[PDB]
Amino acid sequence: DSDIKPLRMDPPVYPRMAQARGIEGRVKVLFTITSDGRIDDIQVLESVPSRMFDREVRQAMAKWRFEPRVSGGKIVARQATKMFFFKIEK
Amino acid sequence: DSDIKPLRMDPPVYPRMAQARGIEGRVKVLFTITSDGRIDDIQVLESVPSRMFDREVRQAMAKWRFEPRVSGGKIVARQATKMFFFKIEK
Amino acid sequence: EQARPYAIPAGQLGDVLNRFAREAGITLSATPAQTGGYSSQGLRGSFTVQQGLARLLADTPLEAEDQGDGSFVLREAPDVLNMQAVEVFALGNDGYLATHSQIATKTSKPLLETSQTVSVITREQIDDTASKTVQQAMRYTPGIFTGQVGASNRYDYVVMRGFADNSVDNIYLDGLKAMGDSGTFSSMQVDPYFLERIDVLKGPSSVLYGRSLPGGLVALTSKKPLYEDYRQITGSIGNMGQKEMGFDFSGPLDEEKRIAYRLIGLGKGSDTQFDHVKEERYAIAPTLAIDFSDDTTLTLQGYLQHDPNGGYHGGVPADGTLSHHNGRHISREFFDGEPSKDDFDRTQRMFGYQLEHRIDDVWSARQNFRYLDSDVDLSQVYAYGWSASEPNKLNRYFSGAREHLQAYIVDNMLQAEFATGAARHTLLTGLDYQRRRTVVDWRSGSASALDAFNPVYGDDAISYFPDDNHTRRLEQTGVYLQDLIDIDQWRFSLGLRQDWVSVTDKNRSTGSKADDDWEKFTGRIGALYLFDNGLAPYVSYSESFNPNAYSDASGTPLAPTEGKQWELGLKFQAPGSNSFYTASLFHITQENVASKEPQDNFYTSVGEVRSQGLELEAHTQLSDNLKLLGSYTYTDITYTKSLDGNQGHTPNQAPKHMASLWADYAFDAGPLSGLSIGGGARYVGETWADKENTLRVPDYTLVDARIGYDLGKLGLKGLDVSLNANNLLDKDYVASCYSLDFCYFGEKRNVTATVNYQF
Amino acid sequence: EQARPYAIPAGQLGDVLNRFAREAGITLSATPAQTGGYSSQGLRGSFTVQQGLARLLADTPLEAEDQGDGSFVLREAPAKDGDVLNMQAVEVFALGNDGYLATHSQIATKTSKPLLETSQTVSVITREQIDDTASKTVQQAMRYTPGIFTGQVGASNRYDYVVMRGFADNSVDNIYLDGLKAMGDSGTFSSMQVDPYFLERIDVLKGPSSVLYGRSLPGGLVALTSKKPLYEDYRQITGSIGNMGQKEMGFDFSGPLDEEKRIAYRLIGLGKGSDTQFDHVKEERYAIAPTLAIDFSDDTTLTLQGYLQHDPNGGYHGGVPADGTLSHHNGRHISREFFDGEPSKDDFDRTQRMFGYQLEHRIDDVWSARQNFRYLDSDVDLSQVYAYGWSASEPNKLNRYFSGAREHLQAYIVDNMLQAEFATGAARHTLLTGLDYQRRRTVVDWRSGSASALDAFNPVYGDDAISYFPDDNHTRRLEQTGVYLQDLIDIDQWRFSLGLRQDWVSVTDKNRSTGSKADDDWEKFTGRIGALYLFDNGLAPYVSYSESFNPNAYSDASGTPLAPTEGKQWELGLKFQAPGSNSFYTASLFHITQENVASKEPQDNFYTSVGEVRSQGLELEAHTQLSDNLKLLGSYTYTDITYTKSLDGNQGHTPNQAPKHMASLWADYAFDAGPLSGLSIGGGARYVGETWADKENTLRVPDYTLVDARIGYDLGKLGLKGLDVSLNANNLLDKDYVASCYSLDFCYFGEKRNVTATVNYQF
Repeated sequence: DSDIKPLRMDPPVYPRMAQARGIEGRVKVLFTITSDGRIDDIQVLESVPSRMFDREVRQAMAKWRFEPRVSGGKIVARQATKMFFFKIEK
Repeated sequence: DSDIKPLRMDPPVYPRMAQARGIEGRVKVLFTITSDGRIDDIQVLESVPSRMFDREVRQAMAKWRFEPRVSGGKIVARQATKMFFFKIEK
Repeated sequence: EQARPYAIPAGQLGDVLNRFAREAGITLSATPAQTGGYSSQGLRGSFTVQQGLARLLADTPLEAEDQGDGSFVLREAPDVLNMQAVEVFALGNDGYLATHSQIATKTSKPLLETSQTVSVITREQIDDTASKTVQQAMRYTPGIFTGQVGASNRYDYVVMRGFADNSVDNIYLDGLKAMGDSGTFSSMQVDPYFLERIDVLKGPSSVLYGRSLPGGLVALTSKKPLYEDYRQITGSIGNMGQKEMGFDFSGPLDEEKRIAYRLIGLGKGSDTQFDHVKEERYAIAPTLAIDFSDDTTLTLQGYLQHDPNGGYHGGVPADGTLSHHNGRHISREFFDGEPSKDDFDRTQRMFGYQLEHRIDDVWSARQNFRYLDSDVDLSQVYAYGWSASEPNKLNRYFSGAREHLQAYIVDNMLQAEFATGAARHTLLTGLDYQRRRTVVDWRSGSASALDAFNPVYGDDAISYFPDDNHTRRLEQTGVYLQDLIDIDQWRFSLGLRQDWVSVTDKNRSTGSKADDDWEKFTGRIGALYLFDNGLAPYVSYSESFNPNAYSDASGTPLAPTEGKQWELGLKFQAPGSNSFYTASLFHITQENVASKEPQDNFYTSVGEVRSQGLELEAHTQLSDNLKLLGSYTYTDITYTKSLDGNQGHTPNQAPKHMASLWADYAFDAGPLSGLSIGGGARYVGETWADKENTLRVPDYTLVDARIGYDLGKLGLKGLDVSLNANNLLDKDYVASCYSLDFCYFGEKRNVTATVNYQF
Repeated sequence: EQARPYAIPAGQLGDVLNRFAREAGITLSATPAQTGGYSSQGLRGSFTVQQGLARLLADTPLEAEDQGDGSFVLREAPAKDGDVLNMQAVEVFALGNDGYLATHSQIATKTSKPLLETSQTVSVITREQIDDTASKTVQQAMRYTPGIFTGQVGASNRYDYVVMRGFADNSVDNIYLDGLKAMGDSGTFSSMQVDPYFLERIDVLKGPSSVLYGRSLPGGLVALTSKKPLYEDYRQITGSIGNMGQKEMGFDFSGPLDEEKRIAYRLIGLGKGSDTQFDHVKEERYAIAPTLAIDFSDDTTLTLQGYLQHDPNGGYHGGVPADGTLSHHNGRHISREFFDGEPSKDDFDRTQRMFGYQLEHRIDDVWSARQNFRYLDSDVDLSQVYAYGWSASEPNKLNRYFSGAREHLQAYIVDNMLQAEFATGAARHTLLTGLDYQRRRTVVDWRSGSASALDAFNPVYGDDAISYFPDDNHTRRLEQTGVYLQDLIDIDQWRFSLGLRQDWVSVTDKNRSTGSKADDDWEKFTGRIGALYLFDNGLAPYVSYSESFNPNAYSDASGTPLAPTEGKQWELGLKFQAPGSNSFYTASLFHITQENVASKEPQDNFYTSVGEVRSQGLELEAHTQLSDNLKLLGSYTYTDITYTKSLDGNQGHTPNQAPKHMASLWADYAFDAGPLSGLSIGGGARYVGETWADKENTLRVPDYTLVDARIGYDLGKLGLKGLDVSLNANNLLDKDYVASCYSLDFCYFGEKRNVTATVNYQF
């Protein structure tokens, strides 16, 4: 019948000491979008620079909310993958 | 307690013999996203070059689908505006 | 706690949020996803940080939260919602290369998948190589010989695969035959300045195109209207008193952009390399496109053109150019005719229309129509061999003509595109009709002999032989059919035609009318294969049927010329490179060919002539700057059935070997940005001078060069300048001969400088 | 139905879908929105359109429609069961973090405030400025700054003489590095020099700045701010070749050390040489400077710094009589390449060695701590035969004398600052207390004499015989402790400024040769008050009243030590910057009085106090961004300075080496026009007024204007990316001129033309 439909998915906030000393990088993160609409079982696959951005990516994802997957007649979980790039403008 | 949340918002098709001649344009459009969650009462406010893209835009919008707006816990209709820009690559 | 006063412009909200962020000394953490479509406002003094943010995203559903250290982030919020705007783009659709032609097949199809040898010459080429005639634009294209009457620009002569007879009636303009009467002097010219493409179909094409010859056809492509305001003015000054001014306006008329015009116009001249000679022209081409409903579109077109002067079109003996006469050479200037009696005034009026209609997703009709009205005036004195009595004077004769022509032609095509499960068909069916009336009044006579070195002009006296006036009509109607079947990596081409023709000539000054009819089935079977390589080999067996309107010296008229070509071929485009290679290997056999000899007022028919050879063609865009072009032709042609006495011999003006390279570097960086340097060499092998294989016209290599500079870079936008030199090395040479009394010089160095203004 | 072969490489799916739509000859309508964070990894096979499109968009939730011939649209298919879903990526940007101008100073207020709101005249010289102006010493870098007279010893590059608001006495110890005083010893030869290669900025605090930077002069100070480490790998190699034997390679690598980027290094190196304008002289240096920063938690960072420098050759430091340079001596001139000394008995070998850290710890939302520490160790060696007026018997020869030295210096300094940022309703605070402390110990073995006399034009060298006096050996100690307190209050459109300091100093000098010693202790309370009014406009007047206290360790002709120098200054000011606009204008009006300036004549090993000197004048500075490529620097300096108590019969007179009038303009514009992209032409002229030559004001030194020029070109555009080149020339018109004079017997030549062709290489 359907898939994941995002409802709240506000983005994460650049770390304070990252803008200062313009740093930049990325997080790749594997996760689950529970039948219950919420994010779960977050696994980080890439982190450049290591474990720097993770904690905001996690805290942002907390708040996220979705219409869950429908698979003909029972609502189902969904495994997903997403990439965050952090950047500095000018 | 909520807003519009789009669920299928697939874009309009560049009309042929418009892209053949390499014509760009734009439509501005005022419309309603009903309780129903569908689009209705499509009023086309700017249309450059006149009457070119409108048909494609109306057709696309009529396939769009949303979570309707909720206000003090009752599904409520809601008025909206959007701009489309038609361009040619490269 | 307290506010600052800001001063901020407007623009894609991203930037305005940035300026604000910088100037407020905070940090907004946000994504292009969320500031995207928004595009706006400004900031107008006297805000806390927050309230500024609020007032910036006031008209959007954004809002920015957080604190602690001027760390903010964008989010969402709650009359009328302003959704992000959208940018929908049309993805889909090069330099000297075209991979695509509509002409070969009457339907759009890439060359990789088309089973017939085909070249395309682009605008860019024509203008980079400074080709000033259709004939000259093919100087770099294989299996075509240019220099046939040498420097003469009065007619476009085009020698396909060593077939140099019948060579003027070969040019089609938007897929309709020109409609001049090549049996008179009233043959038409098209100016390059009006063209987008030249497509050259080597080998028989009679199935789609009606009076096609078996060596092939050249197809010109008119340059239609644009749907946004384009305006270009050009000007050009060069040696040999060359002077040219043109303009090319186009655009849409209405607000719905369903109507558009184009207006191309030029005047130009040249004093040639010949003494007392003038070339001079004025032309105007309005075009008007008008969409009727949403599936029927109409294009009205005109081409008025008036040449009050016809350059030089004459020739002199091989005895004095290839050989020394006494001890002298005839100059490669040299005029052979009284300037008092030298007049060539062609006027071409062409109106027509192009009607496209869509019927289903399957069917579609097309109708192309054109009306021709022309008028040619000739006076010309000419040199035929040496005086029997005065030994350094050429004898001379006269040919004069008033001739009015009118002709029309039309082509109705009905095109069904379907499937048969396995395959994909693209099936064509047509009916085409043409008719042409030429009324001529011609006179000949003899004239005074002339010193071939040190001539004295005056003696425009002519002793007129009695007048030969005629009225020639020709009518032709054909029906055709062509399926293009496509399964997997295979493409097949099937094609059938049935021509019916009728030709007369009432000899108004004698009485004699000849009056004949002919009929003929023709067709095309042809299969190709496309390897994942990018490699596409093919065979083709093609036929041609060309009805002719000439007479014998014995009185009786010439039968239609016939043609059978087998060709084996190999095309290669490495998976989307900017390169293409073709290698073609062919075997044409024309029965009944039709020569002239420029001294007679009559044709000779032949009986079969056979041609075979090889063409390698290359275009390669070796980088973002350098483009390259090259060819080698090998031709082996022979009179296999004739009674001139020359059976077994080789035709004249047909080189065995031909080769051409051209390159254009364009600098796009550095000190030298906007600069372009280009050049090429052309090589023509040895040719014969006579059909007895008696005497050889020696081979020649020509160099061409090109410097070019976009003055955009300096500051004046839409403006460039270019300097061209063709035959850079000013070679003095005989290009070819038609016979031992008629040899022609090549164009001496042609330098030209051009100025351009665009939009 | 049927397939053709494709080969499309990989990239932001847009591209790859475009190349595809092209090679299939369909059209395909899509939007960035939908093709955003999708990567593509593209086709190479034979395929059937649909099949190729499908294949292309197989790792995404997209699908391509068709709708008849050509056409095609990106709708979002449902749902491709497969396994894992590939959500669109996302870019999260941080928002809000040109050249010769800088609108903020961290040094001026010991905390980062804009200059429009800082109530004291501060100039900034950027790295870019230094490199464009081809400034080869600190002294030189201020050649275009107003307030500052650069020509104090002319062409000498042994030391950085920096004359602020005409107070040209006592001018060597004006230099602070990363906010701590140098810690040289102005009383000896052991005075340190910082190479500009290692700097990011130079902030100039004019006028009394003692409150925050202890032991500073009333003229103000010059603050070096060194390059620090970067958290993105960056690499650089510099090479330069120039006239006067000039030779120089240096490198600059910075980068992160671990993968969590909690650590970064910066290694800067440099080797340079020059045989100066002067006969038989050399200037040679090597230095290395390693910087390394380590974050301890989320609250704390610690930086380790080192700066090791060797000057095996000392350049030139000498002068010649005014008779023969500003006059004509028995009918010729002394050249600008005249030697003076004797090779093989003339050298200055200096070794500087600096180790230190910077601790920065955020205590909470309001409070913070910073701790800056530097140890210095130094070894100077000197012999210098020199000229001192004309010979009493041979007529064209100069009398000459000798000064030899051996000096071990050792000193350290520290500054602890505790900072509170709170509010008081409408009052915005930034309250700062500190306590700072310096120990310095100089052991000096001096030695001195009379040399042979020397012909001033056609000299014959080789008589390095010397008749010595007794050696003079001392051991010199200075200790200073400060407690200070500075609040910056910011209500509505006002910016107040309020400072309070208490210095305690102590100086001793054992003359180890005599045995006898001079132990002395001093205390003083210093403060400032500054009110600035800022208009929405961009404009800001202000008034400042500020004080200065500077202990001196010097001695009389008799040995009776010199008292500290003191200063009071009233300044009236006007800064203006239009909101947005990249220009900044300041006009400043000042009256400064010093008590006890310590003077010193060359010939002498003693100083003299001067009862009082006063300077009043005006400073106009203007940096403008005249367009997208043209930028400008311009300044005017009016300076009226006078001895107002003096017991030498020069009371009322004006001090020498102080120019009344000086102005300078400098521009540089850099193209992106196709013909000339990356090319830049720049230049400027520099004017200096008359100077006196004389405390007794008898001779005057002519004024002078000098021209400077540069061409620069990014060879990156011409293809060799990262590489760039550069040709400069300083004093392009090659003037031959006397820059200043210390006295009548010591006048110094200005540098001749200095051409310098330079090459770079980035990352």
